[PDB]
Amino acid sequence: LPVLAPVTKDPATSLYTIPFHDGASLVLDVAGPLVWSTCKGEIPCSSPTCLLANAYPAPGCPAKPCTAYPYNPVSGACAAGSLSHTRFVANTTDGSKPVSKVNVGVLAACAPSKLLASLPRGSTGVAGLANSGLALPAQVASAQKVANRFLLCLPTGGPGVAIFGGGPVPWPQFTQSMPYTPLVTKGGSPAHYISARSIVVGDTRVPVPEGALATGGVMLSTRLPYVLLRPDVYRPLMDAFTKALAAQGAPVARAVVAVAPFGVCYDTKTLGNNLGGYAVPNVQLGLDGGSDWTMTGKNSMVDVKQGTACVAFVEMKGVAAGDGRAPAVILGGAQMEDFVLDFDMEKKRLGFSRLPHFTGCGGL
Amino acid sequence: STDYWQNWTDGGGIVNAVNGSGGNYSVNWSNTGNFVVGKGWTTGSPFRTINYNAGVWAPNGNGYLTLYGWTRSPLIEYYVVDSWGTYRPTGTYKGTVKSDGGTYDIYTTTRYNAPSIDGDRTTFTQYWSVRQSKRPTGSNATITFTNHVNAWKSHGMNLGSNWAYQVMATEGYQSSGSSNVTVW
Repeated sequence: LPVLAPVTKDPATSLYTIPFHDGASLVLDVAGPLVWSTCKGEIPCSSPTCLLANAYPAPGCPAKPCTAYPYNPVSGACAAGSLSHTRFVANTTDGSKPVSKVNVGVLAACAPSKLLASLPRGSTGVAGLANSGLALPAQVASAQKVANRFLLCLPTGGPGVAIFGGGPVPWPQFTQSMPYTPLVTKGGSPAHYISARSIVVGDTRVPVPEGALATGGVMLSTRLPYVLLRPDVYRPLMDAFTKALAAQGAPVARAVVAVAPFGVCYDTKTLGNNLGGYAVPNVQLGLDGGSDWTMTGKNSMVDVKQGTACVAFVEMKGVAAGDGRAPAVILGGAQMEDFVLDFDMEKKRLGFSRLPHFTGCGGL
Repeated sequence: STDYWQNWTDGGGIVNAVNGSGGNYSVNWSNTGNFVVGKGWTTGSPFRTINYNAGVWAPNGNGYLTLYGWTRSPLIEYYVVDSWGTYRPTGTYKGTVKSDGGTYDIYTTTRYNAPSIDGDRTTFTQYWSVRQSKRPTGSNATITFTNHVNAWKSHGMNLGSNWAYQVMATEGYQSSGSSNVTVW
């Protein structure tokens, strides 16, 4: 059967974790090709296992027993490590509720304890959920003879849901009419990409070069809570967003001093609250397949301090505008919270159902 | 007579909502994400009797025809659902209550770090009374809110002391539909 783990949003870091074994959790990394962790205080390097393990070099690391290079996606740190067998301990499921305990044997890299920097308390490493052979969903697929497919329901708080192995999508009251959009595989990346053709803010549609929103130009990540944006997209989207916000005798939104790393922040005393979160313009990502990905305040605004919420669109640094080698948009975690996501890497399609305001992944 | 107009959309698909004369409103929608429209009162009361007539109730997909409201001290979101579309809303079952000719299941749900009338990231409980079968519409109907409040009280579901809005609402999601409701 498919394997179910509950998903905790860490209050301090905002990262998402699942229980791994023995009171230890792993950070979910939807762009991560590896399951890695710190080890208890023998694969050959020419083998298919080892090639799968180094198929996607980690940015700051180069390349006879096998050596992988575990990547902390928050710090950007990497380090050498040996591959090793370990237990993924969870429950089986036939929809969304636990049937019974199960141990899945999975290959994971061993990381030096310094790569735990920047990760949540209780986390001894990272469960990579990317489309590669040693990511957790692939490993569970072969081990359990289930589909190379997984479901995420990232929570705002409370326990959300991660199911590895597919089978039918639960909660038909929210998922029966679930729209799909292709997964685009980009050369030299195991990350999951999708394609957007338009952004809409309020009713005003945003003007970007026709085809700065290209095939596979949107990446999904759980590394940051906010959206990262290429400059040709950032400037137009943020212009339209601040304007629609200013034009909303209700109190007009007052900008405060930007907080790192955000570009535009606001005094919350001056923001309204509606059912979608802070009363800011809705945002519509028009995805291939004819259905939109929507962001309300809860997705487009991050609380940073008491008194201050910032706009969850951040400009990518060190990147030239309109550069096809980079994604135009990198959706992050707060934009995926309270969506049921079916990553189907066999049919190569992402299912996305936005939960309505009165419920959420947490406690579902 | 009603003094409040609820009208929220997440912007998905088309939601044409009309604030009509006195207590009347209508909603026509297609291919939505999520919306909540209703007429009621700025300050809810636990002793309010809500009369309404749903001239039109025509969902194609999910939608609720429901009393909807909030309190603070403590923060509570509540629903008394009279009819719905394809799926009936449920939760953690607590008990039942007979009122206004129908019988309702009572549910709670806890909402964590979620949107409320008070903020972006807020933790609170939700109270539901959900009719066990869809209620007829087209005729004049009554919701004796006290019956619900009292039944809720008996299952340890206390409402707050500070009352915010209270409306007879059309909620829709991932659907199309029409609504025409007159509230008083």
